Amino acid sequence: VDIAAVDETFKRLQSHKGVLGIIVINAEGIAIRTTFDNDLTVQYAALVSHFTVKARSAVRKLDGDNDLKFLRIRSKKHEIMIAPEFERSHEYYLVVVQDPSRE
Amino acid sequence: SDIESTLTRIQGHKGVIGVIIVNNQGVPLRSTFEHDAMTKQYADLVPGLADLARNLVRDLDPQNDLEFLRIRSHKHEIMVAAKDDFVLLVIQDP
Amino acid sequence: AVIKNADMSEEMQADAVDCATQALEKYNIEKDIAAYIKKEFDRKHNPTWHCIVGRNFGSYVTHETKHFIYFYLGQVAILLFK
Amino acid sequence: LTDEEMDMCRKAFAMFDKDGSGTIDTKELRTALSALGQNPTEEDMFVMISQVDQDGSRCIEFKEFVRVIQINKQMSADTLDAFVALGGNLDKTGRILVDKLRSICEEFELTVNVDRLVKDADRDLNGFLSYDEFRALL
Amino acid sequence: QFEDMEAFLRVAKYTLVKFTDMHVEMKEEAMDICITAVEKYPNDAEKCTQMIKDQMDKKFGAPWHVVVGKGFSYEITYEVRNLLYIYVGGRTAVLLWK
Amino acid sequence: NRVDSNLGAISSTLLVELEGFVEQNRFQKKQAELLAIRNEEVR
Amino acid sequence: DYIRTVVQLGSSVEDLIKQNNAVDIYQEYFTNVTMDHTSEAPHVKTVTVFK
Repeated sequence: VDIAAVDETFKRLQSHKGVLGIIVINAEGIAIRTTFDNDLTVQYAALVSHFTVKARSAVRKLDGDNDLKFLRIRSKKHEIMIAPEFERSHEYYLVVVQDPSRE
Repeated sequence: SDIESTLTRIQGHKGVIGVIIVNNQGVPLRSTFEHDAMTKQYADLVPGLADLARNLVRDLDPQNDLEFLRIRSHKHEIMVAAKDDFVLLVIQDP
Repeated sequence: AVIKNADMSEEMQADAVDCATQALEKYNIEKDIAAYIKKEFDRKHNPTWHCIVGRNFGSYVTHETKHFIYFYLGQVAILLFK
Repeated sequence: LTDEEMDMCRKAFAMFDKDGSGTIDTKELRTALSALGQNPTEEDMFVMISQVDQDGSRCIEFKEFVRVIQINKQMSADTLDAFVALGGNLDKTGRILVDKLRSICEEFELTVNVDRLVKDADRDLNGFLSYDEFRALL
Repeated sequence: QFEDMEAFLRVAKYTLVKFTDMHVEMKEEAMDICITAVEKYPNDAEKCTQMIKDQMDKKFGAPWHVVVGKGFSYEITYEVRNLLYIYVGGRTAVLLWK
Repeated sequence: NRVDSNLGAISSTLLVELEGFVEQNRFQKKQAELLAIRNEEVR
Repeated sequence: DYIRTVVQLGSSVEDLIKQNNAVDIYQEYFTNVTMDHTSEAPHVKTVTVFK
């Protein structure tokens, strides 16, 4: 069953070095799978939802025929990675948090 | 003579189409473009994204800050180095 | 749009939702959101409003008979009243 | 509003509330007035504090300190000093008397001086200096 | 120079008033009743605001308005000399206006 | 040093310090000898 | 459709995470090195000659 495939993708990603977290959030800002506790989850979901719709509106405004498949914000602690796939019937901006300092 | 030599190196690689420096509020100083109908576009669209992202990062644990940011579109890689004085932009398709 | 609690005429509930959504679309900070949502509705209907925008806030407030609205958009919350 | 005015405000607030109470009480204020020579009543100082005390504390603090410095300063940078240099004694007339400059060079007893400066700052080429060409002198 | 959230929460127990236009006795009574509200019910904050403005409702003014929270924004019209904005516990913050 | 630790401290002095202003007169006696003293060594 | 999207994004991000572990870009050499080796030859200065 493909549920084993997506959970396997979580261990594929999460087996990498330093990867603190993986989470998936849909267009209505509600997380679906987690890896964190519940409140760091909901504050990521709200913040990243608003930020990525602003960034996509920025890129679409800047050029009409160009969209984004990628987003990468930096800390001094952890490099949040956002990926979105803007489509109909699905738009699931998955977001990873990682850093190469650990381990 | 180090800042301008780095500008001249960085503007002559295989994909770079524009380097921009913009101040706190605005005033894009030292662009690199043969016309200026789209510099102002960058200068008034992008630092909203830079400080909005500093809000997103810093909200979590206030010892934290933001340093850089990348947005990779289909045909562009908008890299912004935001900090306290200014915002800096480099545009490049890979 | 999502509304959790309101006791007011729906014909200006539509006014409230169309006032808030274009505001949220336009600006990119959340102080000016609560600025605009009061300001433009203030020049529309009445002299007095109050409006809160954020996440995870608590409040007790005296209602108004036909002016009390508690929005919800995209894990961003709005309250406004007279 | 500026950044060094906060420095001088902190130093003067240190000077007034000298014991370390964190609040301006009447006795330290009278100590400051008596160091300046004044020993007024114990009813006018009450009214003075009551106009400056906003919080009801009977003791004024740093927010109230800078409030009074703010109102008195910015209510009433380089315009005034260069302006009132000599032309501001003339108040938008543009004609300065040579006798004022002769008096200035008279009183300060200067050893050697020739007034060729006013001869060679003459930009209307009449024998006097308007204010814009006066700044051009400065 | 502490090095986490937790040592910050060890230090941050003070209840600084961010901005306020209130009398000193006004300020001390309102400040202490809000700290007792926040210590009484950390979990459910709705009934903290229940207690704060219903005490202020019976005692001080017929209209009152309390907002407690974690992260938010606001713009209100308030009659002067009756506004309290304080930071409680180094995180939770409370706006209070008539 | 002998020709430019003087002449970058002679230009570093402050004559008037912080009626009773006659003390300033007395004060401006003292530093006068200072500059005179320094000047002699450079001469 | 949700499953297909998640595995598509997992593939792309997996490439990215490798990209960040490959060589670290954001790392200034000698961020904080205090020990400096310098020039310390003897200096003789005549402050004044007392004559």
